Amino acid sequence: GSNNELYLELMKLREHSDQHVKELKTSLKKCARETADLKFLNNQYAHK
Amino acid sequence: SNNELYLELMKLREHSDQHVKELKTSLKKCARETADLKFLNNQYAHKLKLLEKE
Repeated sequence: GSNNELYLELMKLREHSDQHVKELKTSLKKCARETADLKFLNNQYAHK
Repeated sequence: SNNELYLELMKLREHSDQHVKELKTSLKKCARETADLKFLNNQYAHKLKLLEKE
């Protein structure tokens, strides 16, 4: 399956890059949530 | 044909890599904002507990 091997390799490279996007997206969501929690406390602190 | 499928997978990979570089930029920017807020909150928390005394 020489044609199959080429398909699997291209699929491998395709998914690896997609998983990297998925990883970075999750990390960005997490950081954005941490920013939200800190800014929430920041607003209650400043309003004193 | 499979060649169209192959070219599709290649195009998907290149778009994802371009998307990766953009995400690394945003993540790096967010990390600084989080660090600034965390540093600012520690000052506010101290200043607030400083006023509670007296």
